[PDB]
Amino acid sequence: KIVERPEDFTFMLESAKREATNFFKDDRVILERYVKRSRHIECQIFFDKHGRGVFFFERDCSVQRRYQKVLEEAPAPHLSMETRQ
Amino acid sequence: KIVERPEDFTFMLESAKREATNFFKDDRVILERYVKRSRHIECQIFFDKHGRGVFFFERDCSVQRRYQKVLEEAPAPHLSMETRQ
Repeated sequence: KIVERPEDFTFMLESAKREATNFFKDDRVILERYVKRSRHIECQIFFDKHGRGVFFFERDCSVQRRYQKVLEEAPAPHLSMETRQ
Repeated sequence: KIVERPEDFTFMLESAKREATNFFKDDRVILERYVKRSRHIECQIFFDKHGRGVFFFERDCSVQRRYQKVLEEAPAPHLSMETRQ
């Protein structure tokens, strides 16, 4: 129900119980954090066999259709240096 | 009342009317955007008299006591390059 508002106690249980109808499946319910927006990041890394390595620069794969990569950018635009670190 | 929740119509008017009590002043009320957090920024600039100039780097003055400057940092840490531009 896109219930991003905390202090919700009379609608979440009603929503779950109406979900259980016609979609009983297993009565077990799992709770997680809900994120409104999503942008994919993927840093690169490298390691020898003598205990020494160094991470490469980040990357972005926001654009993808049907789980197929389309176009990507190695420098994640709008990414603070400190974060990169 | 720190009313950051939109779709508020039965509490904002009650809050304003209870504010008017013992603090009538003028009945005119002004509405603005409310920001939860504040951090001060101040960019520098330079201009000749022959129509040509160039902005210097940003700055930060977050730390101040009783409107008195205490400690400041020219490179605003955690500031994306694009924003600087």
